[PDB]
Amino acid sequence: ISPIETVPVKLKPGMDGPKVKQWPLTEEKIKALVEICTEMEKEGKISKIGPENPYNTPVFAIKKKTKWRKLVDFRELNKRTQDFWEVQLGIPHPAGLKKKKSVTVLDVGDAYFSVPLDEDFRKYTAFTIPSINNETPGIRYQYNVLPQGWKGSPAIFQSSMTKILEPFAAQNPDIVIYQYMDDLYVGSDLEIGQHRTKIEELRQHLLRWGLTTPDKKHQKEPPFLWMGYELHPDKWTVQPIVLPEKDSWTVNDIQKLVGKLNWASQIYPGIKVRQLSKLLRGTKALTEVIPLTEEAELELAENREILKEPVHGVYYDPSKDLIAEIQKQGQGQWTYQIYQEPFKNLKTGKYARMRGAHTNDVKQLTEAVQKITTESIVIWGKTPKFKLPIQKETWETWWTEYWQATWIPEWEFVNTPPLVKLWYQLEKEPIVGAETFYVDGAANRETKLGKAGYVTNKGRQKVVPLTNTTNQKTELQAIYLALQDSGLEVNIVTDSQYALGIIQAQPDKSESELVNQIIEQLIKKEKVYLAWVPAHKGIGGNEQVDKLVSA
Amino acid sequence: IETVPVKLKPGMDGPKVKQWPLTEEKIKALVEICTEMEKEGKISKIGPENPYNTPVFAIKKSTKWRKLVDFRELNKRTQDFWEVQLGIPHPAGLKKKKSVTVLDVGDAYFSVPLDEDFRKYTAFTIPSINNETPGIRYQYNVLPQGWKGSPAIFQSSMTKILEPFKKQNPDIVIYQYMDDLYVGSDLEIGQHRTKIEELRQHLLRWGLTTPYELHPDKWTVQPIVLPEKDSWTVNDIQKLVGKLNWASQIYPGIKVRQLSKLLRGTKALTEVIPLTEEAELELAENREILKEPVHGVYYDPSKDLIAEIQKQGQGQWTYQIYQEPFKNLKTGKYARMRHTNDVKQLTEAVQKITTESIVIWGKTPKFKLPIQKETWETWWTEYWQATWIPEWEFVNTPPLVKLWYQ
Ligand SMILES: N#Cc1cc(Cl)cc(Oc2ccc(Cl)cc2OCCn2cc(Cl)c(=O)[nH]c2=O)c1
Repeated sequence: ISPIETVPVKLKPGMDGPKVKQWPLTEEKIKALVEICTEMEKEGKISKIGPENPYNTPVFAIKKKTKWRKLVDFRELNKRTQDFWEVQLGIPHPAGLKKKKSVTVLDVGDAYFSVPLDEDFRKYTAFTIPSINNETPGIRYQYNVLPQGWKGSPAIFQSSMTKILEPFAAQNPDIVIYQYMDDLYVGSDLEIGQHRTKIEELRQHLLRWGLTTPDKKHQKEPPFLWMGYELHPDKWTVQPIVLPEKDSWTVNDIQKLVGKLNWASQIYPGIKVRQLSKLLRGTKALTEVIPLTEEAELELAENREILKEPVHGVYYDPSKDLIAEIQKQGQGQWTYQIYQEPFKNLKTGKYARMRGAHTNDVKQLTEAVQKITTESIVIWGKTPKFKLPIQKETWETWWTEYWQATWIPEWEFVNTPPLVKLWYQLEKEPIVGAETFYVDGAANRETKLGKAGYVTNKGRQKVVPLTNTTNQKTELQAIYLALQDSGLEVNIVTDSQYALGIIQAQPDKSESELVNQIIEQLIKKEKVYLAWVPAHKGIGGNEQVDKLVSA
Repeated sequence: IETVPVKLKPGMDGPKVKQWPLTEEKIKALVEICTEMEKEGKISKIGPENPYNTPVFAIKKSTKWRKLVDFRELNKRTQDFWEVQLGIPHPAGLKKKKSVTVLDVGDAYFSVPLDEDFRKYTAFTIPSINNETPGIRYQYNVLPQGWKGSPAIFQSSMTKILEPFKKQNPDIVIYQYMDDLYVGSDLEIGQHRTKIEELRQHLLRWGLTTPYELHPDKWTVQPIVLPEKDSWTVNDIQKLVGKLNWASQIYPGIKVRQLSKLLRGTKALTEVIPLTEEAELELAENREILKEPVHGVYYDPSKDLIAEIQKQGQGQWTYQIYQEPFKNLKTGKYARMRHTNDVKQLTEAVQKITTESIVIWGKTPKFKLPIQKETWETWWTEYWQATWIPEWEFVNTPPLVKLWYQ
């Protein structure tokens, strides 16, 4: 008996409606509920019910410091209500919106109260206004419309709005309507007056279905404060960032901080958050005080300077190409912009994941491309052209020798250093006239003491003692020792599957300082060939250095 | 017609899987396909009271797009209905035949109606761009392709339609896995393709529309190969010693003593060591132990199949199928003679391995893919042609076992 058709709702199988008792309230708060309810009753939103209804749900009356508002705690009913199709978890990104001649923002008043609720489900919405000091029975009501705070209200409203919009959307194909919560965002490339006429039509079309909308004098005007953004007619930017200054930082303080910095990364180029993020590694409690690293202090200072200036993003033109450009900012940190025209950026972003203890630059550049690809698909529905500071010779060599399959987009080389390059390449065949080191390392797991040694074809032998290490860390330090005491060309032979795997991956940045030192040596060297042999199998050079390090 | 009652395993809820973002090209193609599928009554729009979801993809099997539904989750939650109950048994002879042709018979399912209670579980979503719209929500009214209960429900009709043809040809083996028929014969090639065309026309005259053959006789477990140099270096012997030591876990009896002896001392890797007569025999003897096949390796039907893939460079990709480590039911190599790229070759290799696995055991293996998760999730449909989808995970550790299987 409502124009809008209801969605059938069921409780989770085997559950009944909520039977929560109502807490007593003031005679003044009861006065607020009684008046609000008779208005809601007059409006058909709610109905008084007989005594046979066995369900209840608490109701409260609050006000802010001033007409009162009614509040219903549906927590128990929500637990017993079936699941619904998930409403929009994500929201549109301003850089994905297409530029429109005119844009109108309409909010729906009493949105949920304008949609009928399934008849068979209404019994479970019963609530009670308390009588003064239990002097009499309370007044039993139930809901006939979507209650605010009920589990199913957002999804059923959105679907009801969709169907209500379908007739108008047919008779007006050029008008574009976006839905979000109780809002409609309408855009046309028609004349401001013509567009203004169409808006007024949609308002009446919604009013005929019962949906209140604002008039031309009460409609919001640009700039729109929408979900932490500023939407101007020809520009978007984030709302102002306020990074606090503090003498001491809690874990929660840093999590707020990286969040705001992450938020600034979409339009502010060059934001970095790695050093600050490392502080939260193993962050036990939110109240735990974290001493700031010198690196985190510099990172935060660098962020403050970038934020001092103001930046804006532009809206999207489907007719112009989409181009993405990546720049390296520092060891492990990358930055990108996406643009259709040279200096008009649609959005910016960063990528700074190590994805492991050790990595190389070409691998990280490929990962940054992958992250942009996923992001472009989400926002614009396609992948962009890539302008990258790497040469085809560099990338081709890497992706050919790399043991993983990888997709290399179509990209052009842009000579704007720092250019991504391979700092070193291990030899693929052993070296003639280069000394052959047989390295080994050992560590007592209990005492945690160790040693790393080498034996060479030229007869050279050496053992260095190690204080606090592991079998793995010594196997790496043995390779470091051979690199330290070798000429510009060296053949190294290890029995360590661990150390071979780290080196064969050819990293150029690591979070282990020992590996960073091996990396520094590998660069200075002209030719390095690394060989592996099964340990404890009596191979000539491995047996000698094994016996040497074991003594 | 009469619907067959379908139930999920008791105490099991429907699928609630995330729909992947898609390019505008694939979205438009999905809206065209689904608009006409809706006109034909095969799917219907659903309301918010349906919370279930199954991902959908747009591929090409080709100027025309086609819809592919990833029913992997719904299949896991329906396994009582398509296995144990209404299970289709797997013939052990299909692998033995000399030619096998694969026939897409999936269009049959859209005649049969689906249990009205079970329809809510087939819900899928055509995604929007940039979350500008709520997705378009449908559920299936007929037996959907990709759901393992569809061939199980249709199994009776298929046996009936094939009963005359199997009568006329008693030595031809026909096996159905999901949306496809596998037809095997020991006949001559041109004679085999004639029988395939006969069966096709038989199917078409009974209303089952159908749109490169396999040869399982050639397949086998590859034997480990050892090099043959005219002059061996210290480094060459070391790698030869390491490869034989790795194989000592699978084949017992490989000896390295005479080979290790040639490396006694602290020699330069580049030094040229002559192959002594005693070591040449050990290398020669070990070349014969690798010729013989392993023993004790039996397929357990209760256990998952596992497929590992290594990139060997130059378009070559080795692979091993097993259930317990170092017990390889099948090994093999794939070769792309192509315009190609790494993702295209891996995608093609995965389909070859899965088809081989379907022929031999009647189920798809679980893949350990040497690729980054998000890269595979972005481009795997660009070359995906099969109507099924195997399970996969992403191996981030490199194979130092790359040159072993090389
Ligand atoms: N608040 C708010 C808000 C939220 C969303 Cl999700 C969209 C929105 O607006 C549009 C709505 C529909 C379309 Cl089709 C384009 C829009 O904008 C495109 C970009 N733009 C924005 C403004 Cl403000 C403008 O004056 N001119 C213009 O070209 C408004």
